Amino acid sequence: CLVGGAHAFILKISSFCGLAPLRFEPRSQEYAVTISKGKCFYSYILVTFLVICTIYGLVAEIGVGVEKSVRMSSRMSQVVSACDILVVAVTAGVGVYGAPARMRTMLSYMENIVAVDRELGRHHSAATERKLCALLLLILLSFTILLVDDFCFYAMQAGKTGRQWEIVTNYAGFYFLWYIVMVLELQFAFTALSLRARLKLFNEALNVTASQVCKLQVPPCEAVGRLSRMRCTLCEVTRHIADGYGLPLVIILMSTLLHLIVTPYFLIMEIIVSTHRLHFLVLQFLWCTTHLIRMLVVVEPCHYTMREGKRTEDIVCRLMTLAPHGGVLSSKLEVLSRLLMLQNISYSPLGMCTLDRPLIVTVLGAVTTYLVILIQFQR
Amino acid sequence: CLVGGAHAFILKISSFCGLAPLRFEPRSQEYAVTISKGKCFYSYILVTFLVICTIYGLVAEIGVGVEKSVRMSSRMSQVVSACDILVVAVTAGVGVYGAPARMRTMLSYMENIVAVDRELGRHHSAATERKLCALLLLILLSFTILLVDDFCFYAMQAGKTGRQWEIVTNYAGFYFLWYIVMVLELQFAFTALSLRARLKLFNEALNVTASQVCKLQVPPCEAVGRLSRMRCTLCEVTRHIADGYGLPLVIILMSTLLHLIVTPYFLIMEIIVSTHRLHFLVLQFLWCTTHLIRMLVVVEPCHYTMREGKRTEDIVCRLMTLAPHGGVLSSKLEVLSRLLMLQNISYSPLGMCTLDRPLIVTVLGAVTTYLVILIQFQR
Amino acid sequence: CLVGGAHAFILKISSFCGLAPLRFEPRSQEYAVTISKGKCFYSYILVTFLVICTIYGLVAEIGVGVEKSVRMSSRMSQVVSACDILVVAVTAGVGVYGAPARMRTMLSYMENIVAVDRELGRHHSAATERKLCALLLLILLSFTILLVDDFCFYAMQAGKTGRQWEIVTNYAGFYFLWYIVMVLELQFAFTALSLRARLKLFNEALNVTASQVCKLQVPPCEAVGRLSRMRCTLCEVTRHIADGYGLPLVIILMSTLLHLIVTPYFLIMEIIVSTHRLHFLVLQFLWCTTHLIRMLVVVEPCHYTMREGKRTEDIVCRLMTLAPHGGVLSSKLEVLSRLLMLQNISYSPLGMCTLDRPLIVTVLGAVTTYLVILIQFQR
Amino acid sequence: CLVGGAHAFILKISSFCGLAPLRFEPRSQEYAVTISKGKCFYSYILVTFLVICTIYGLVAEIGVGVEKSVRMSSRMSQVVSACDILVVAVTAGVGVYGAPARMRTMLSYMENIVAVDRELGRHHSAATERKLCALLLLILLSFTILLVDDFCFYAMQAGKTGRQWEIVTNYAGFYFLWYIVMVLELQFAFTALSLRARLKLFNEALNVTASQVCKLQVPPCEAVGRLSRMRCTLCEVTRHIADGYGLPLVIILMSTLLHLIVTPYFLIMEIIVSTHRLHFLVLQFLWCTTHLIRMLVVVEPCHYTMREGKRTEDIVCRLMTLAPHGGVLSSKLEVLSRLLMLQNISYSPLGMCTLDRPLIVTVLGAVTTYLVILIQFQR
Repeated sequence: CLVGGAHAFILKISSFCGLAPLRFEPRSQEYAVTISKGKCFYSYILVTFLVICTIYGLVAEIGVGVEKSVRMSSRMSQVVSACDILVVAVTAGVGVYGAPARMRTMLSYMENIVAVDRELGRHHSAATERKLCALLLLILLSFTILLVDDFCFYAMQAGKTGRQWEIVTNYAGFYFLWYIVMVLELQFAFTALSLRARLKLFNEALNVTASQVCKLQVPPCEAVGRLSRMRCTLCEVTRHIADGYGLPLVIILMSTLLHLIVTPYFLIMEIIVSTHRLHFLVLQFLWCTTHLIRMLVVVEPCHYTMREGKRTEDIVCRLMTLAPHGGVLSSKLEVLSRLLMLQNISYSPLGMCTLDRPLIVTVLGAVTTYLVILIQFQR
Repeated sequence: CLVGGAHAFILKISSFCGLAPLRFEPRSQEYAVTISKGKCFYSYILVTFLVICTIYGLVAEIGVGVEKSVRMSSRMSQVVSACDILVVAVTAGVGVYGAPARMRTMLSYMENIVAVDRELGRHHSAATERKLCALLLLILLSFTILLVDDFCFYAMQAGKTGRQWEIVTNYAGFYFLWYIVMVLELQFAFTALSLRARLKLFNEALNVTASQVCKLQVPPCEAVGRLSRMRCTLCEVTRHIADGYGLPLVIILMSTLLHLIVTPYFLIMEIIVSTHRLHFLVLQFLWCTTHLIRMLVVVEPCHYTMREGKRTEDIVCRLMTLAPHGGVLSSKLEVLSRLLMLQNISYSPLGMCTLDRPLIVTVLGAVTTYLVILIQFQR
Repeated sequence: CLVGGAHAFILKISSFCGLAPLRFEPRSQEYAVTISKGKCFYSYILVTFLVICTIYGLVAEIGVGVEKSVRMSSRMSQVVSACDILVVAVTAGVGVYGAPARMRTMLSYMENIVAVDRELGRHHSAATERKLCALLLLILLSFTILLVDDFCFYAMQAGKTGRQWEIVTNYAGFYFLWYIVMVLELQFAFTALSLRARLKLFNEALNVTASQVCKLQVPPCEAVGRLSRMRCTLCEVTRHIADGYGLPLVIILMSTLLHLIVTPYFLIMEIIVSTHRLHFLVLQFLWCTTHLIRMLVVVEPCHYTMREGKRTEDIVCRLMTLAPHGGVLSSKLEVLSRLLMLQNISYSPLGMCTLDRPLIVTVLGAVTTYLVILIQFQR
Repeated sequence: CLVGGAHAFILKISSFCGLAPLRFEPRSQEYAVTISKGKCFYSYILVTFLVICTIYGLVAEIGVGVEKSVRMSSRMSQVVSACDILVVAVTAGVGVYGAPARMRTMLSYMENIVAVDRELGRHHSAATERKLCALLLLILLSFTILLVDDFCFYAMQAGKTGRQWEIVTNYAGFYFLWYIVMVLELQFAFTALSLRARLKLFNEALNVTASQVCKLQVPPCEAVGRLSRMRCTLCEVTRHIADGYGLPLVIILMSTLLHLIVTPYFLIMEIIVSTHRLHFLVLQFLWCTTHLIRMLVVVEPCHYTMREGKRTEDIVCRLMTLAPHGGVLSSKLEVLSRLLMLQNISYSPLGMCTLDRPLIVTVLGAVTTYLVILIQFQR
């Protein structure tokens, strides 16, 4: 297949991250894309090594006494730190170990999306992807800064206790697994949002049909037809993406619920003791901010897609009300008016949950319960 | 745009409340309405000042010892009082700081609503708004009385402890923020309910089409068409209002859940100690009544709108069953019978929750859990 | 209006119960029915008196010491007994004080139901009501027996402690309020289930249209039309009943959730002490059975109505698949196939909850939480 | 009726398990099937005997002191062991005591399924059932191994304490009831999944209609009709199966929620004491795995059926978009496009819950609450 503009860049990031084993060749505005068996094998080696190192680190930190373990001063702290580490190793594992199938899925649907773009204004439509890439890359940079600053803070806790080398080798795996699960989450928030921008362009191309019939190189008598076919393809591609991501997309939500449990637990315990550990207190608040912003980066592209859905259901009904009775346009709008009832576009990871924003009301409805219930066992 | 009747009065209230930066000019039954940049800047100054004063008050009350702090006798009381104050400052802030965009939204949809009223019986239709205004203003008067009586009670607690000036300056901000969030909530319960009354008038204008065809200046062959167009416009306007309010409409619900947690906590603790503080006990019960009545003033206009929805789905199906087969009326009723399946009228703030009355079953399903869980940490 | 068969008997029960202020005159198989202002005033007097007596009883039992109060041995026992009494006084009050409007609703919809029965097999269709009455009356008899046996047990606790007269006058009101709320709940479970039996008869009258067209005094070309009109009327009547009952129908569910909290609390505390109070232990288990069976008598007629709904959606689609293309029957089946998408028949009290059986999964999902949370405060 | 291929084998298992009282006669690839009154009476005797023996065992283990009761060392352990046993006796009872009606249901729907298969590729379609049987039998073998290993472990606990005969006779009933409820659950996961495979074959037979019209012994003008009739029959059969299983299908889910409460309770208590009981610790973890895998064997065939549903709604809309306007194929696709809106295929046991995979999010949302709440009462 062919990738045009910044989608090539976000995939290049996922490739060096081992989340997209793609080999590609340059073009004047594009890259031709292929799977490499070697890059798959490299990615499996890399993440298997980093998962082994992360588990070996967790085992070492469980073995070292609570006296020396600068964030694991008690059994309960060991339990919550194990929760912090382990589900991120789960998300990293189940994410990358599916990566070849996810890229088979992308190499399937992207040909259809290119065929759709060939009618829906592909000309300069890449500027939308350029803007979305420029916006989204800044999130990964911000997280990289925060992760490094976290490791530097714990490295200072190690240095002030004389244990730098061991606390380094115990966590350098875990931090890189965090970075990998961030790259997976951003890659989802890119693909599902470029598809949303294409839906927006389709929707405006339909909207101007309303003015064309009230008063675009073919009459609405044909244009509504060909747009309804594109409105089929731009559903099938959404169900492709929702399936190819559905497993890590739900695992990362479960891991983020667990982190929104574990991080406030630390914040509260570390302000029940004397607040003198100011750097820790701030770093944990910035982590709580990241553990919310990541969830908002998961759910926002879905809500902004389903709003394009609802606005298409609006503008079709406007057009259907203006269109003259019984003429061919009326029948083709009938076709579209049923299509919008059958092919409802919506992400749902493994079908396990409706990924619209009510998911945040549900997840916070769990977080606020479980945080308090868990704290109650500390005292 | 133009505002006729008491909608001008409720907007005038919101204007002096700094929730609607509208400049308007009088007419024999109406006002012409415009945004003023000066009234925007004034509103931003006013609410920024009152939020600064409210935070400065909360900081002062946290600084003053629990001995002298007549409702903050312990750390837990300080925590729950901070919850009481702060989310009301959040609602006031996020409410007013969006006000110019909300009035841009109103100045958009109200022209379409005036165009709809030009066909749906705008003649004397203002009496519905007059009645709704007369009913709703009494709620704001009642709340103003309750708020003043609360401040007078705490001022008496201050006077009997010799601390009147400090307890005054610590809370005069907070009370005015409460008043502002009440004005925002009432303004929603006006706009979303005037739109409901217009839906009712549309629905009756359709209902009498059933008698007209069984036996309104044009045949049903045209009237059902033009009504179906109005039935599009009276959906688009609902999605405009639901979006322009959606953010403060959900923040105020979250704040009201938090108050239905905090206020019963006070009531229970202040009846676990000796009930001699009769004025406090009554005032807190009246606050619990207000914290329920406000939520009912949020949800009731939605439920009474969706009941007009359901009754329109009923009466259309009556009309469709009587209408003769294959004649033009049958096709136009087909159009309407699909429109009612696509353009389902319903509020949903930011889409985050279905604002129908099942929301109260959900929110009380949370309140009764969290109140008990929180009390359990006191003892 | 006119009431035929056992519906007259169940209304006669509700009339002597003061839940249906109907004056009626006999016919050879029917009664003519009217509202009496005198029977309304009598019912308001009766329930106002019994609510005053029940509150006066609760006040007396709160005044008498826990030593003598044979089921109120502690403050917590007083709190849960107050919960037991008070929401039943709420249900009795809000039930009966709406009774005239509920009978206005019945005197409205029953004329339409008689008009429907005039086509859908009203001839001997009363035998369904006869069977349903015979079944449902046995539930009220069983509850009357259980209530009397409860009062006799507590009267024996009073006699063995020498306090019979006071414990009698403290509870004789409460028991009669329980009986009134049982009569209200049964009356709902009669009306909503006779309407279900009429839906079943309609559905079979449609089903045999499938054989008539595959091979009922008019061709399917007309019969499906007239049945679709009846299928409108048998929705409008359901929305009438669901609204006229919706308030006490939801209050009684909330009261039954509260009783499924309070009664197991007694059962557990009274088996944490020595089980020697065998009669009490059995009587409380029989009460827990009644507090489940009442909820099942509320929800079952709804689930058995919506199953007739779903089976009508099935059999219409069978008929639509056999019917020949383009002939008039195809258009009339199109009409019906949309009607089944718009006029979905379902009860919902005040819209506050979907009264289908998932309600029991939701309510038990609350009961099992709140029972344990409440017990945790006892020790 | 007639059963072809491995469905005969899974029914033969259920017959020796007393869950399917079928008498059958062999054919070259099939068996003719009948109910036997004798096999019904035998099954009622067998399960009544084993329920009596299981209750007698539970009573004996409650009678024997906590000193000797190798998994019932305290009252709380007796309570949770009673929960472990009793709801499995409930599931076994309510399962088998309905078995004749369930086989009446099967002997009804299987004739229609054979009639459908006569058009949808029944030729070699049995290989799908062969594969599904080969896969599913391995689950019952695995569970049999685990159950035997559990009984052998407890028999060793008995032998090392000299009490082998009594601990044998106290549990040999319970284990066989576990095996019976496993056979019931697998039988559901066979029937509901063979029906899914038939839906898949139907769906592909429709899909190739898209290529046939773009370019199967009759034109799409007929084929889409006859397929839409089969698409009715393959809904009616699903509602038959969902009803005939709905009661034990929901009871077994409730029992599995209760086991996911009770088993982690043991695991946690038996790791709060010293872990030396390694065999117990492993066996309880393998039980927790089984208590998850059983629930996944319940829900997975539903989710994989509703995905065939959604993919049929997709491919119909593809076909409807290609089909030429106004020709007969367009009307027959209109028929199908409404049928997919009315006859939505989905299991729901007793309607009490949507059995799609969101059920696992709901049930784990309960499990994680109730496990912690219950543990909190231990200490």
